[PDB]
Amino acid sequence: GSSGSSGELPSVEELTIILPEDIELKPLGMVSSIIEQLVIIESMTNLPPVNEETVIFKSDRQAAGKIFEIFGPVAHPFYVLRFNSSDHIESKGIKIKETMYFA
Repeated sequence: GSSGSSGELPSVEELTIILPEDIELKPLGMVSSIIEQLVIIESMTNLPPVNEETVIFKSDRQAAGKIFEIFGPVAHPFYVLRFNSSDHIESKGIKIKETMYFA
């Protein structure tokens, strides 16, 4: 395939990536809160040095989205998820008390 266009969009690009059974999904944390549009995910521990560009995969091995923003301490920080709106989340199945993972 290929891609080459000159025109960005306001809404985030539905990040849909399925992870195979060869990757090890580690528990990044769990949805602690939700932003008007974005989602807040609280970490736990033993979290690797991942940057925003880092994509967060769901429990069903589905790229929920890339880190929209990170805040908090260095041991118990919180990662945010980008989403067009509340709905965008409901669909993904993300919600409070939901443990996420990364690749």
